[PDB]
Amino acid sequence: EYPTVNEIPVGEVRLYQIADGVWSHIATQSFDGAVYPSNGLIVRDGDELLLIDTAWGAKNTAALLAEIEKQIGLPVTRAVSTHFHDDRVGGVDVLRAAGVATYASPSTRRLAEAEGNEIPTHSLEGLSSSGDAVRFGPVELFYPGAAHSTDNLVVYVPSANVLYGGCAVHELSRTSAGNVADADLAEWPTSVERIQKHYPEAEVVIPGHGLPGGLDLLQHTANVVKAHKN
Ligand SMILES: [Zn+2]
Ligand SMILES: [Zn+2]
Repeated sequence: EYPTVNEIPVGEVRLYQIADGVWSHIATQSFDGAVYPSNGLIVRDGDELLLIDTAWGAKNTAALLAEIEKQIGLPVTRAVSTHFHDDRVGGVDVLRAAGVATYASPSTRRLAEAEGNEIPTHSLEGLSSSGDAVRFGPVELFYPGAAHSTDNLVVYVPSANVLYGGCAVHELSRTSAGNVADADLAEWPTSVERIQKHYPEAEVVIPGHGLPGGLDLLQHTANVVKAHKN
């Protein structure tokens, strides 16, 4: 019963319960001639909520805040964008206007600024080298190395063993390597194995786009990325 694009009308958001106090969020957007779904995370942070990633644009993001208040009813206080593309930072201006403090690595902030994308307000220290990990309330943030982008982060919720892979991780039904315009195809395989090694206890794995799975998504991602390289 995971929401798909055919079930989501233009500008609307669905929420999907992943575990106690962990939801994904799902919306759709026009991109490169097609309609794409994409995912984000919501994690209970004591009496508040922590948001991971926008819902891909200002409209979608506004709809996301309203859907949260309707379904959950605890305030969104902080948001983390896991890389610089619009499916992760587009809507940051709406979040800021809503009283949400926005965060990203310095590398993500640099790259977003240079692209003309929206720019999270605050810098996350402690993530600049591959294998670096920091706590951020109810989650761990991990920089596995360049892959889908050079700045890509992954997120682990240790209380639920949920691994959120963002666009560095592909869903099973994806056969290509996605948008590789800003990708490091050479390094991706190493970054993926670094994720496998750091999170062997993961039960749910959520890709940047499409259906959740388990640890198999990481091996699938490795395969798909190799297939592209010839
Ligand atoms: Zn991206
Ligand atoms: Zn993406």
